Amino acid sequence: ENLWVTVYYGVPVWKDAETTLFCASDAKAYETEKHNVWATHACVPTDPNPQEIHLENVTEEFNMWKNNMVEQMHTDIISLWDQSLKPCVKLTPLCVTLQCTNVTNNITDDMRGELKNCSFNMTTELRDKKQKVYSLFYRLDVVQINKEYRLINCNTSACTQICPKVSFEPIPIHYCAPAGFAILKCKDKKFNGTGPCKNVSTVQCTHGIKPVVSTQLLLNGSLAEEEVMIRSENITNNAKNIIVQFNTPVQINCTRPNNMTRKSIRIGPGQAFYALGDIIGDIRQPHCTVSKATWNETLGKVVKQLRKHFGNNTIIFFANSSGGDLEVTTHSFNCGGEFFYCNTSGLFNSTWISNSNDSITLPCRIKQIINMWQRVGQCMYAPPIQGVIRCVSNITGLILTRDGGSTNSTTETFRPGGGDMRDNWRSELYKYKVVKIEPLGVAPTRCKRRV
Amino acid sequence: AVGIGEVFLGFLGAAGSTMGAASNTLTVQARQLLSGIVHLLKLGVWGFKQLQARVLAVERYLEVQQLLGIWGCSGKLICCTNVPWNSSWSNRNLSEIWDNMTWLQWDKEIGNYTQIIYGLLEESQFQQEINEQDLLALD
Amino acid sequence: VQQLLGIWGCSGKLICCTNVPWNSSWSNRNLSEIWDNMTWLQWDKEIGNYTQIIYGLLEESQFQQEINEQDLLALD
Amino acid sequence: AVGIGEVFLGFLGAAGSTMGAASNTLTVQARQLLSGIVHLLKLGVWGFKQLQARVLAVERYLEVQQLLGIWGCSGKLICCTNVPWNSSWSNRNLSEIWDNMTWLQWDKEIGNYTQIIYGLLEESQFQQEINEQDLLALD
Amino acid sequence: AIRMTQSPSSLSASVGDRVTITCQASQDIKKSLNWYRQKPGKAPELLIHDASILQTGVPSAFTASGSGTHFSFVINKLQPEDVGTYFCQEYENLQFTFGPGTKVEIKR
Amino acid sequence: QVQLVESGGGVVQPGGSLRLSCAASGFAFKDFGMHWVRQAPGKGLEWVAVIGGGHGQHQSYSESVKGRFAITRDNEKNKLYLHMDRLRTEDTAVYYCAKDRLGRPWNIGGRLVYYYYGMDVWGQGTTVTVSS
Ligand SMILES: *[C@@H]1O[C@H](CO)[C@@H](O[C@@H]2O[C@H](CO)[C@@H](O[C@@H]3O[C@H](CO[C@H]4O[C@H](CO)[C@@H](O)[C@H](O)[C@@H]4O)[C@@H](O)[C@H](O[C@H]4O[C@H](CO)[C@@H](O)[C@H](O)[C@@H]4O[C@H]4O[C@H](CO)[C@@H](O)[C@H](O)[C@@H]4O)[C@@H]3O)[C@H](O)[C@H]2NC(C)=O)[C@H](O)[C@H]1NC(C)=O
Ligand SMILES: *[C@@H]1O[C@H](CO)[C@@H](O[C@@H]2O[C@H](CO)[C@@H](O[C@@H]3O[C@H](CO[C@H]4O[C@H](CO)[C@@H](O)[C@H](O)[C@@H]4O)[C@@H](O)[C@H](O[C@H]4O[C@H](CO)[C@@H](O)[C@H](O)[C@@H]4O)[C@@H]3O)[C@H](O)[C@H]2NC(C)=O)[C@H](O)[C@H]1NC(C)=O
Ligand SMILES: *[C@@H]1O[C@H](CO)[C@@H](O[C@@H]2O[C@H](CO)[C@@H](O[C@@H]3O[C@H](CO[C@H]4O[C@H](CO)[C@@H](O)[C@H](O)[C@@H]4O)[C@@H](O)[C@H](O[C@H]4O[C@H](CO)[C@@H](O)[C@H](O)[C@@H]4O)[C@@H]3O)[C@H](O)[C@H]2NC(C)=O)[C@H](O)[C@H]1NC(C)=O
Ligand SMILES: *[C@@H]1O[C@H](CO)[C@@H](O[C@@H]2O[C@H](CO)[C@@H](O[C@@H]3O[C@H](CO[C@H]4O[C@H](CO)[C@@H](O)[C@H](O)[C@@H]4O)[C@@H](O)[C@H](O[C@H]4O[C@H](CO)[C@@H](O)[C@H](O)[C@@H]4O)[C@@H]3O)[C@H](O)[C@H]2NC(C)=O)[C@H](O)[C@H]1NC(C)=O
Ligand SMILES: *[C@@H]1O[C@H](CO)[C@@H](O[C@@H]2O[C@H](CO)[C@@H](O[C@@H]3O[C@H](CO)[C@@H](O)[C@H](O)[C@@H]3O)[C@H](O)[C@H]2NC(C)=O)[C@H](O)[C@H]1NC(C)=O
Ligand SMILES: *[C@@H]1O[C@H](CO)[C@@H](O[C@@H]2O[C@H](CO)[C@@H](O[C@@H]3O[C@H](CO)[C@@H](O)[C@H](O)[C@@H]3O)[C@H](O)[C@H]2NC(C)=O)[C@H](O)[C@H]1NC(C)=O
Ligand SMILES: *[C@@H]1O[C@H](CO)[C@@H](O[C@@H]2O[C@H](CO)[C@@H](O)[C@H](O)[C@H]2NC(C)=O)[C@H](O)[C@H]1NC(C)=O
Ligand SMILES: *[C@@H]1O[C@H](CO)[C@@H](O[C@@H]2O[C@H](CO)[C@@H](O)[C@H](O)[C@H]2NC(C)=O)[C@H](O)[C@H]1NC(C)=O
Ligand SMILES: *[C@@H]1O[C@H](CO)[C@@H](O[C@@H]2O[C@H](CO)[C@@H](O)[C@H](O)[C@H]2NC(C)=O)[C@H](O)[C@H]1NC(C)=O
Ligand SMILES: *[C@@H]1O[C@H](CO)[C@@H](O[C@@H]2O[C@H](CO)[C@@H](O)[C@H](O)[C@H]2NC(C)=O)[C@H](O)[C@H]1NC(C)=O
Ligand SMILES: *[C@@H]1O[C@H](CO)[C@@H](O[C@@H]2O[C@H](CO)[C@@H](O)[C@H](O)[C@H]2NC(C)=O)[C@H](O)[C@H]1NC(C)=O
Ligand SMILES: *[C@@H]1O[C@H](CO)[C@@H](O[C@@H]2O[C@H](CO)[C@@H](O)[C@H](O)[C@H]2NC(C)=O)[C@H](O)[C@H]1NC(C)=O
Ligand SMILES: *[C@@H]1O[C@H](CO)[C@@H](O[C@@H]2O[C@H](CO)[C@@H](O)[C@H](O)[C@H]2NC(C)=O)[C@H](O)[C@H]1NC(C)=O
Ligand SMILES: *[C@@H]1O[C@H](CO)[C@@H](O[C@@H]2O[C@H](CO)[C@@H](O)[C@H](O)[C@H]2NC(C)=O)[C@H](O)[C@H]1NC(C)=O
Ligand SMILES: *[C@@H]1O[C@H](CO)[C@@H](O[C@@H]2O[C@H](CO)[C@@H](O)[C@H](O)[C@H]2NC(C)=O)[C@H](O)[C@H]1NC(C)=O
Ligand SMILES: *[C@@H]1O[C@H](CO)[C@@H](O[C@@H]2O[C@H](CO)[C@@H](O)[C@H](O)[C@H]2NC(C)=O)[C@H](O)[C@H]1NC(C)=O
Ligand SMILES: *[C@@H]1O[C@H](CO)[C@@H](O)[C@H](O)[C@H]1NC(C)=O
Repeated sequence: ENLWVTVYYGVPVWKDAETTLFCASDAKAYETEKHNVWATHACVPTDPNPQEIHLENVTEEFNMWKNNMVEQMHTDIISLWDQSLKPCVKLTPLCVTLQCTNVTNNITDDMRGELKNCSFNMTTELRDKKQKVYSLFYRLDVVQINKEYRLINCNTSACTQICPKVSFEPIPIHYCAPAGFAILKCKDKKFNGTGPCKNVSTVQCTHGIKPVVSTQLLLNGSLAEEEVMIRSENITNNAKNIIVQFNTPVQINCTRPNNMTRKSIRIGPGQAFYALGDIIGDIRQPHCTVSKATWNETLGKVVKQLRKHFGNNTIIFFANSSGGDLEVTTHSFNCGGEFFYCNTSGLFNSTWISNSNDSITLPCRIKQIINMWQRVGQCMYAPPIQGVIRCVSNITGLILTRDGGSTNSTTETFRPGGGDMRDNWRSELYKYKVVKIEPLGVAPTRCKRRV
Repeated sequence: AVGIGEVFLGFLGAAGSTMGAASNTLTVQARQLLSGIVHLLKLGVWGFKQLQARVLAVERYLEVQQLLGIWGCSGKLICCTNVPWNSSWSNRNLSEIWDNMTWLQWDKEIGNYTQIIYGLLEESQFQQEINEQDLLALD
Repeated sequence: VQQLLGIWGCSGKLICCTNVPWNSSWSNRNLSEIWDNMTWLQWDKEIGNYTQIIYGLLEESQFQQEINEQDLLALD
Repeated sequence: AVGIGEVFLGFLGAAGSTMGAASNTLTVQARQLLSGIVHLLKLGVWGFKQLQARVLAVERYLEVQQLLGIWGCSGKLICCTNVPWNSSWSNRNLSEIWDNMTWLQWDKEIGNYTQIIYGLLEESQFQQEINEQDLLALD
Repeated sequence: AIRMTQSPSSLSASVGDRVTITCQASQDIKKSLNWYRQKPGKAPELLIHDASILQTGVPSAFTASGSGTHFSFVINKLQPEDVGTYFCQEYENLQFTFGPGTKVEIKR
Repeated sequence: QVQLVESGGGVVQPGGSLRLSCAASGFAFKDFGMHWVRQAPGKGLEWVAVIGGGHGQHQSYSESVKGRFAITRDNEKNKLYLHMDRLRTEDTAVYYCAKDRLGRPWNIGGRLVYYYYGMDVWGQGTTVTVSS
């Protein structure tokens, strides 16, 4: 028979693509008026009733390890933090000689030498006058020059003090696609991050993603619906990190019990430096606590899921971190504005062979000079928070690394890992992909154009 | 017994539907290509990026419309042509294509001949314009 | 705006006639009143409630016109 | 003996060709007007300048298309009209223009009457729309 | 909305005689009928769909005829493995109303 | 063959809740709609609820159970779930799950429509009982 080309405009066809998504937030942040970086510089109001269309018959290939959404989110968060820090105070004058003594006023043995009482000369609002002041500095934030100390950052760069009016608390962020692009979502319960998905949908915006910055433990994230999920770009390659998603959260209570006082020191015209004035009461180690039974059950489930890839009879070892700097060797996070680094050796100290409120306690240290994003030369100073700090969070996942193993295959040991925040974003964006619409189609019909 | 969906399919709702049935919801995709799914940026990296994306979207939409006009199919969602179908591109009969295939499958099948078809459409439209001018100059 | 006009089958035209009949519910004024005693601002105020209904009807009519065109001319 | 060029003329390749022959390569110039000759800018003076240029190009292209539509010639590379030619604009016979002249020479010759012709095209198209409405209202 | 009645309530028939069950609908369905058999203390089976077509996997020992509002189920020779509750169902609307059921037994 | 096994039926007090699960095998679960049918003790069959095929975007419930019953599928699990909530004395019965001859979602005129043509294959039975 006679067939002719026919053109269709607006056909449902798409290809894998990369683009620039935009971000949306709920009105609640606008009602806080605490100047959240995301709601202030990047995001717009969220749609009251987001649209989700379920694509019947559609099976789509996903790969969470080659998703540009993660890269865009990493770049966006870094840029927003830098932008929020631009108008803040630069602590150049703070790079001076410090005369430091111990703080032995009712301290515990574990907190001996952790805090230092440092006196120094500082500039005033008058360029021709100097003021002798004192402050308390954490042992990690100072280094001995030769009783003489200097700030750790003084030989690398000057730190920018965080503006107390700016809030970095994670508020949910939705990523939304512009014209000509779509976001596809995999709703399979046992989707491992790579391969086909048979239950696909298209969404205007992603679900509320909280950009939580943490290491060795994913906090306040999404949970698996059926069972614990193990995800890795290549499980057999020990050099690739493993992302573990829990089906039930694990409560973690972190606290700084020391009652701290914030003191303002005028270092220039309109320039104030917020230091630690004094400690009211005794000095105790900040610490985190998790239930022993819940952690043991979660580790058992994780081991059960790992044995599907590493053998039903292989011995599984959970050991602490190998080495590196404080950020990677410790569970690092932000509690009420203070930067905690906690020792997780008590969490990964187990053996499994394939055969009640003890409340595991993790000691923690606190830092004020912060190097984020694994960068160098852009240090940030965190002003102290007045009072006693307590936060409660949910461990929803882990980042793990496997040792080489020597190919013996008899045993496998896993250690907490992290550092690169891109894995944290992948833990939430694994189910999303971006596609570009191709609206033009050509097909045969019996329709023929007039002459 | 007939069960009825609450609302029309929506954006990409016919991606898994047959090519014949998907023709009833081309307008939604066409609209999305320009306006997205149915305030002011600030100077900065983020705002500049968004403005670049919007300009790119406008350019892409205009490129598609330019192609349609060049084929003589401007202002139409379904446009018939004078270009005969070559069985080399595909030998499937009409029933298979329009009742047992999706547009994604069809694109996978005939993705190799798309540019050839586009060029043929261009030539046919140009010849149509020339012949129109000559035939109607004879008037 | 141009996309809407094209979707209605009225691309490249300042005045475009359609196949959608007028519903007296939208307005019962006779032609003389509208076209010799009314302004476009007044008309917009009067029929602003039914604008989206009319737009949807135009969309449906144009789509049906395209489908019927294809079928009728495939018979050729 | 016939020598043949490797490829079709290309962008502006017919600038020196006769007006009749140049009609075969209008599409290339039309495409270039929008997309240029067949990634992301960074915030700064340079990127801002480039984005301004791209927006200006889009506006210019849309202005041309708006003019064509206003003349009733949307979606066409060659459009015939109802406006008679005035010998005052040019008295050259058809053979001279379409076999012995280039478009650049023609533009130089009739550059003074271009706006007059544009206005006449506008009026003719508007009258055509009005007469169409009345004639077909009689139906 | 659509009321479905089977008559008679029960039937006692000899081995090898015609058995007829009448099905009455308040509103016309005219093609949407299913004839089910639920043997005593067992799951139901589907015999005829559309009131005229036998279901695959069953011998041609049952017939159905009807339209509009009236339908009829006809049984071939009443073999011993035939006793069961015969149900007359409609699928013209989203309620899938069932019939009260008809009890068929052999002479005894 | 096309086999349906039903489970999850026990005993629950009035005003409570119960979940019934049906496992399907021998056929494409996603390609057919499914019905929940109830046989009251000594009474006739009574249709309860139906869910369309595929993603199960359509659900229809009997007026007797409307507002307190919910039907659900799991195509990966090949499981059909009924969420009996706010039970009453009359809900005690034998509940069957049956495969519809059709019910696959269809695109007709740009709309999602489901054609249900009855029940071709039934399960074997699962009894629920309410007492107090
Ligand atoms: C995982 O998710 C959990 C829960 O989502 C989250 O825990 C939450 O953490 C946030 C921040 O750490 C908590 O919010 C703070 O809560 C304290 C405690 O106040 C309680 O009581 C008041 C009484 O009205 C309630 O309104 C309040 O909601 C709490 O229930 C507040 O004091 C905090 O507000 C102060 O700090 C804010 C930020 O600085 C200021 O914007 C605000 O105006 C308040 O100012 C105070 O501090 C200033 C210095 O910072 C000082 O200058 C002022 O004068 C004033 O003293 C804040 O609202 C929230 O309660 C937690 N929720 C739960 C359930 O625990 C985890 O943190 C999260 N995990 C991670 C890793 O992110
Ligand atoms: C970090 O390091 C800084 C500096 O070394 C410490 O600051 C010092 O704290 C001590 C103890 O509080 C201060 O000494 C005390 O000052 C009290 C306040 O009096 C002021 O006014 C009087 C009268 O003009 C002055 O003589 C005096 O110098 C102060 O300027 C005095 O009342 C105290 O003496 C009286 O009370 C005590 C306690 O009851 C009695 O034992 C005495 O006999 C007397 O009756 C005492 O002199 C000192 O001045 C502070 N220095 C500065 C520069 O501020 C921080 O405490 C330290 N922090 C930590 C955590 O280690
Ligand atoms: C996920 O991660 C796993 C683990 O890293 C990868 O598996 C590795 O794959 C590589 C490449 O195929 C393997 O290396 C190759 O091994 C071949 C088999 O030889 C075995 O025995 C010899 C004995 O001497 C060992 O040296 C060797 O490592 C193997 O154990 C070799 O024949 C190959 O040699 C050839 O290729 C190399 C590389 O190009 C050349 O340099 C050589 O000259 C030669 O031409 C090669 O060495 C590796 O052994 C695998 N490891 C394990 C533990 O299985 C997966 O590939 C990865 N998956 C994805 C998708 O990336
Ligand atoms: C997901 O994937 C499934 C599987 O492919 C799709 O299911 C198909 O859905 C289409 C409708 O979208 C079905 O087609 C329709 O068939 C109706 C009748 O078909 C019967 O009768 C014909 C007679 O020739 C037989 O050939 C056929 O086998 C059936 O027995 C038509 O009535 C429908 O409309 C047609 O007729 C009307 C007039 O009545 C015209 O106006 C229409 O333009 C059209 O010509 C329609 O053609 C198709 O049968 C289904 N296939 C299967 C295997 O079930 C889903 O659609 C797809 N999408 C979704 C969202 O699930
Ligand atoms: C803040 O600045 C003041 C003034 O610069 C510092 O005090 C000064 O300290 C120096 C060094 O200790 C003193 O010089 C030394 O004096 C001793 C006698 O005490 C002498 O033996 C040494 O040879 C040397 O000359 C200087 O006199 C002193 N000036 C004062 C007190 O006015 C002070 O140390 C600074 N504070 C900090 C925390 O650095
Ligand atoms: C990791 O796990 C190991 C094994 O559970 C821990 O080592 C064990 O720690 C307990 C508690 O300190 C030891 O018990 C103690 O023994 C001493 C000596 O007999 C006794 O005096 C104490 O009262 C207590 O009973 C146990 O011996 C010890 N075992 C080994 C092999 O070292 C280890 O501490 C854990 N690490 C972390 C960081 O939690
Ligand atoms: C001041 O603090 C420093 C740092 O903690 C102390 O130095 C340590 O003191 C202990 C106790 O004598 C020694 O065992 C260590 O070897 C010292 N060095 C380190 C690196 O810990 C110092 O003793 C403290 N002095 C006073 C008076 O409190
Ligand atoms: C940590 O997890 C617990 C348990 O999932 C959360 O507590 C529940 O929060 C949901 C919020 O919708 C409530 O509906 C539940 O009633 C809460 N309790 C239980 C037992 O589920 C808690 O909110 C989580 N905390 C954070 C910070 O995410
Ligand atoms: C995630 O699941 C996919 C399949 O759904 C896995 O990919 C398969 O891996 C096996 C080896 O285990 C290969 O034999 C297959 O050819 C792969 N198929 C596809 C489509 O990828 C993938 O390995 C899984 N990833 C994990 C468990 O990390
Ligand atoms: C931390 O220290 C401050 C200051 O010492 C405490 O504030 C006092 O609170 C009590 C009531 O608990 C009041 O009677 C005092 O007037 C307050 N003094 C101030 C504000 O200077 C605060 O309560 C302490 N917090 C904790 C948890 O111990
Ligand atoms: C973390 O803190 C919460 C409170 O913020 C603790 O929850 C309390 O747990 C005790 C003991 O089980 C109960 O008596 C309280 O009623 C709980 N209060 C609540 C839930 O608000 C929780 O136990 C802590 N977890 C630890 C220390 O591991
Ligand atoms: C975290 O805690 C563990 C145990 O509580 C500490 O382990 C000790 O580490 C020292 C220093 O290398 C070793 O000599 C001891 O063998 C360890 N003791 C125990 C109890 O195992 C570990 O030091 C802590 N991490 C850091 C860096 O402070
Ligand atoms: C359909 O397409 C094929 C190409 O796939 C055309 O066949 C070509 O014809 C040209 C012109 O004669 C030859 O130069 C090529 O060598 C041919 N290639 C092949 C693979 O056959 C065919 O002519 C087209 N059909 C029609 C009707 O034009
Ligand atoms: C003119 O518009 C009215 C609505 O204002 C149409 O009347 C509706 O018709 C539909 C379809 O029968 C009913 O469901 C509505 O209840 C009616 N509403 C009202 C207010 O009457 C009317 O049909 C339209 N006229 C034409 C010719 O279509
Ligand atoms: C061709 O153009 C000329 C103008 O160059 C037209 O002549 C003008 O006609 C108007 C109307 O009568 C007069 O007001 C002008 O004075 C005339 N100018 C000149 C220079 O003659 C002429 O009418 C046009 N030809 C046609 C057929 O309309
Ligand atoms: C695909 O996943 C969605 C989301 O879970 C399934 O639809 C959900 O079904 C469960 C149980 O009925 C509930 O969460 C909601 O009723 C549904 N949610 C939404 C947003 O529709 C859907 O059934 C799945 N499709 C399959 C498995 O084919
Ligand atoms: C891990 O534990 C060992 C043994 O207790 C200890 O020597 C090592 O320092 C620990 N590593 C970290 C990073 O805490």
